[PDB]
Amino acid sequence: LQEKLIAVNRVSKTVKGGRIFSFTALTVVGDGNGRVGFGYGKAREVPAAIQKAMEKARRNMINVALNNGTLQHPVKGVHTGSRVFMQPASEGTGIIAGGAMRAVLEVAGVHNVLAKAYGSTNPINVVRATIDGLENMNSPEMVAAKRGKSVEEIL
Amino acid sequence: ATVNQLVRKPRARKVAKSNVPALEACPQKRGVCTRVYTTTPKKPNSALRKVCRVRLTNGFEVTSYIGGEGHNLQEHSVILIRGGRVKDLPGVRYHTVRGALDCSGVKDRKQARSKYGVKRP
Amino acid sequence: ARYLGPKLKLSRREGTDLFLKSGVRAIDTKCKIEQAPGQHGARKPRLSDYGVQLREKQKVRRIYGVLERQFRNYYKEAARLKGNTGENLLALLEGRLDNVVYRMGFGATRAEARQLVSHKAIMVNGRVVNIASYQVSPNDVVSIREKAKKQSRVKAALELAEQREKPTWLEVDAGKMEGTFKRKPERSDLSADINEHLIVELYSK
Amino acid sequence: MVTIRLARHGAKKRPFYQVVVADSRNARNGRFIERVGFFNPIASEKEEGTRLDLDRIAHWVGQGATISDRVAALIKEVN
Amino acid sequence: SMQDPIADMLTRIRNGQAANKAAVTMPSSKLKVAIANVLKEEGFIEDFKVEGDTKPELELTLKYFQGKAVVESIQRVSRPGLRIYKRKDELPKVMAGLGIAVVSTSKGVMTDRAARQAGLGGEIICYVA
Amino acid sequence: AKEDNIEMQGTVLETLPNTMFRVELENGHVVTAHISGKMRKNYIRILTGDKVTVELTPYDLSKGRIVFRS
Amino acid sequence: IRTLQGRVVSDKMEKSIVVAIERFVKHPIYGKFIKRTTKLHVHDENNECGIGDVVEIRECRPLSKTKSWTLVRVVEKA
RNA sequence: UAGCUAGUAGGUGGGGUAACGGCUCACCUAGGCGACGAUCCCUAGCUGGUCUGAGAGGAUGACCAGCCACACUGGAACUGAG
RNA sequence: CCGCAGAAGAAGCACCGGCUAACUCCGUGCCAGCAGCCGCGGUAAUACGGAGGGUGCAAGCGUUAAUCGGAAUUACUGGGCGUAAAGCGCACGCAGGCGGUUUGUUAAGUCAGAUGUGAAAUCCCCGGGCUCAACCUGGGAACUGCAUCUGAUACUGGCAAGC
Ligand SMILES: [K+]
Ligand SMILES: [K+]
Ligand SMILES: [K+]
Ligand SMILES: [K+]
Ligand SMILES: [K+]
Ligand SMILES: [K+]
Ligand SMILES: [K+]
Ligand SMILES: [K+]
Ligand SMILES: [K+]
Ligand SMILES: [Mg+2]
Ligand SMILES: [Mg+2]
Ligand SMILES: [Mg+2]
Ligand SMILES: [Mg+2]
Ligand SMILES: [Mg+2]
Ligand SMILES: [Mg+2]
Ligand SMILES: [Mg+2]
Ligand SMILES: [Mg+2]
Ligand SMILES: [Mg+2]
Ligand SMILES: [Mg+2]
Ligand SMILES: [Mg+2]
Ligand SMILES: [Mg+2]
Ligand SMILES: [Mg+2]
Ligand SMILES: [Mg+2]
Ligand SMILES: [Mg+2]
Repeated sequence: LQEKLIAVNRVSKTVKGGRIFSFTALTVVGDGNGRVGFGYGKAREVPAAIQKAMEKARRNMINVALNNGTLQHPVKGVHTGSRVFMQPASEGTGIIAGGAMRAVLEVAGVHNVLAKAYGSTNPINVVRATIDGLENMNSPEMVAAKRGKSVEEIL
Repeated sequence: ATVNQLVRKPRARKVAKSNVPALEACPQKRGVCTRVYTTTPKKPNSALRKVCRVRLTNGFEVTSYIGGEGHNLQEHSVILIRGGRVKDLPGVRYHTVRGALDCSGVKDRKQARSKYGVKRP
Repeated sequence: ARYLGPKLKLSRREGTDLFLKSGVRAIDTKCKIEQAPGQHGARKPRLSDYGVQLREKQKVRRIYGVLERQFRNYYKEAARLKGNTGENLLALLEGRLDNVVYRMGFGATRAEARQLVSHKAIMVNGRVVNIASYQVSPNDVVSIREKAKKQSRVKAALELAEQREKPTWLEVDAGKMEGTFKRKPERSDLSADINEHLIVELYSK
Repeated sequence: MVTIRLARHGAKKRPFYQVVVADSRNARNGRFIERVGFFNPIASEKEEGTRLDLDRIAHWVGQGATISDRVAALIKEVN
Repeated sequence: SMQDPIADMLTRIRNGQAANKAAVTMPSSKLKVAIANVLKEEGFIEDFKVEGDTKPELELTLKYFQGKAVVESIQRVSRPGLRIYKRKDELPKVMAGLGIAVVSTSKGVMTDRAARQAGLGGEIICYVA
Repeated sequence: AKEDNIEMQGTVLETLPNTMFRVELENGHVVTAHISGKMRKNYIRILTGDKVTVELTPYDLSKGRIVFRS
Repeated sequence: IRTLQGRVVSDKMEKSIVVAIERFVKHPIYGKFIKRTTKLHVHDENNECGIGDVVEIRECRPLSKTKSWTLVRVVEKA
């Protein structure tokens, strides 16, 4: 599996003494062949926060139907304030995505895609919206299955 | 907004003004120093920052920052001002160009010489 | 308009042999290739995604010996040309006469090849061309001029190119000192160390 | 009147002429009625240095268009 | 008041699918039946029927596949407040041609695919995916 | 390497908002002085009547920095 | 040959009518089909047209300052 | 900026123009324009294009080419195919 | 184009805290100064000034101005309005926008085909010519438009009769 650290944020809770600082870690993991998952870990140190995130990411991996290193069709993902748009691209386009979306799409094994992130670009909510995008994507074969047709009749 | 409301009254684009009005869309303007003085900056910072009140050719009286260590400007010095806000000085939207007209280059500068009007040693 | 500074500093910064020396001697014997140049070069800091993209771009530029403006133009052309921009970019660079002269084995380095070209020692189809960026096309015959066939560096450069992996898309004759640019190189023919998609992404910013 | 003449294009020291039908009062490189060919005075050995639409020239001569001296020479060399 | 019977029909399908209803029923019309026929033959609904005479009522049998509703999305495109027409060359592909656009042509209501092959444009009634 | 200041004694004639002061100097010129950073950080209070050292600049003789209070 | 059809909105001039030609145009930006009206002063030799009538008109030479259209026929009487 | 207009809107006849025409004149009728923005005020030569933009847009109209206007300022005609 | 002589006559500018590729020492001590924003400087400053080293560009390099972008931040494509800015205090109602269902008819909108036009240049594609390139150039494509003619009639509009 490929693994990528997206963001590390220092968070704080006030106590009577003062402020207890701690670190969060957004990571994504994927096989580079359709499977991808994100994890969010919290710890008092950064390296522990990452390792927690990686372990959560490994167990929360979705499946995505990719069409030879790109998407099947245009997809819109939403989570919280994050609205993402992605669409298929021709070979050699590369990943035209911004920040958090790129990490997801990289490890998922999407080589060619055109993406944009609207609204909030908070990494946590962007990653969710992206993966929300990719999970709701449909292959020709599954569209054909639900509609009770062949792949030829649909396409 | 409904389609029919936009037909009746289209989307009005916001008329964004210049941050540097006294230049009047010119890259520099010449002016005469009416006063040359120091000013204390805003809350977090502390200094006596060198500035001049400049009467421009187009008749705008503005304040301009005199960058670099040390300057030769006096009242009735003729200077060239460019655009450039100084964040910690209220109202200072212009820099004086060093090494142009009466404004000297900075003495003994060796790095970023072109920003302070200093010839190559 | 050319880089005239130290060569191995560039190789060291990329952390790979960019082939900027003849290769009679190993690069590790002439410099500390593992170590980046300068005082703080023994440190290996974590490089950003932008930094990875940049250092990939600068690697390709430094191999072929192309400044940014001319390289950006090669990118624009590759984007325009149909097919894979990344593969097109590498094809254009390989097209260059200075490169072709080097790959045939007339110059020991691309800089020595660039000098041969610039000093009116190379002919393309019997006609003198002294432009390093001249795009060679299929079935073109690159050759050494009769004056330049005696040059001792050209004799030596052929012996070095015999050591290297021979281009399949060229066909040189050592006795004649001419070669035919048979075809444009495929992406497979070039080395797999180049991640050209990083350059495509860099310019897509 | 209507004339058939060369408008000069190309680059400095490398003229390329468009053979145009124009009202004679218009500027050389200005308003024209129809383009009817071109003349490349510095054309390479195996490049078509001259092309004229002789039928369209004939049509315009029929309607009483004059031909400039240089175009008349070009019509001769083509024929 | 009721000013878009087609939007209403689409909303009934959309709401019915969200509420796992076996069928949805509504006041019938020739155009509704025409759209229903496209939905059926493309396989977004199972079947339909019209019942009544003075006040006919259209029933649609909704499909489900592995529990999930077959109609993922269903959007009114052309609407009373803004009509949308397209020439044959600018007929919309829905979901890269995995969905359908229902197009009113001069040779009757049909899919965008069938409108392209017929070589007709027309009014874009709805997207279905 | 920096240019040099002119130190001069003076009496605070009035306090102004935000650690600004009128200070009549030895020579009799009234400058609008401000507190030093070191005096601000170390909480040295200045009052009307206090005798102060003032660093002046030749660029402006209407302004100063109070660096010491005696 | 070339004619417009429109509705009479005035008949108060001697031998002249105002005719409104309604057009239905897609709005350039927003895509909504709007109603647009062209008013034309039209020559009516016999003073036959009244307000409300639908008339066919054709373009002709100038007949007055504002008139360059002439009545072909009344399509519908009001 | 919400009302604007008396040759003003139309007709008839005479005159006028290379030519249609309130172009002009006399007389008659009382019209004509305007929230689909008249009138008024401010700014501006227009276009092919140019820059930017994934596109839709936004900004722009230097050079080159088409069109227009002007020629110290305000009037005016004369000559002429113009 | 040929010959001659000799590396000979030919490298700078910005930057190196984060955004943003590139780090140390010395000086200074919220001073002097930096700065696009966040910020830096109050004694060990990778942020000031100098130096060494490095990074980026290179006969240029920076700075300023100006436009678009990023800005879905006027949102047609493509946004909002309980509490973040935003529902008129409420109604009635003219203009306007929108209009249940069936048949016929019309053919305005709409759709199809065709014809004419949409100057050349420019842009784009395949070629050609200057040693290459810029540049010049052949042909094509494009000019998303407008008008007309002939058709189509589902939908929208008109008209007629109904429910
Ligand atoms: K400070
Ligand atoms: K390409
Ligand atoms: K008049
Ligand atoms: K009259
Ligand atoms: K324009
Ligand atoms: K004048
Ligand atoms: K004459
Ligand atoms: K909208
Ligand atoms: K109809
Ligand atoms: Mg250059
Ligand atoms: Mg007129
Ligand atoms: Mg003007
Ligand atoms: Mg955009
Ligand atoms: Mg005359
Ligand atoms: Mg120190
Ligand atoms: Mg916008
Ligand atoms: Mg908003
Ligand atoms: Mg409140
Ligand atoms: Mg509120
Ligand atoms: Mg209320
Ligand atoms: Mg209806
Ligand atoms: Mg029609
Ligand atoms: Mg054209
Ligand atoms: Mg009807």
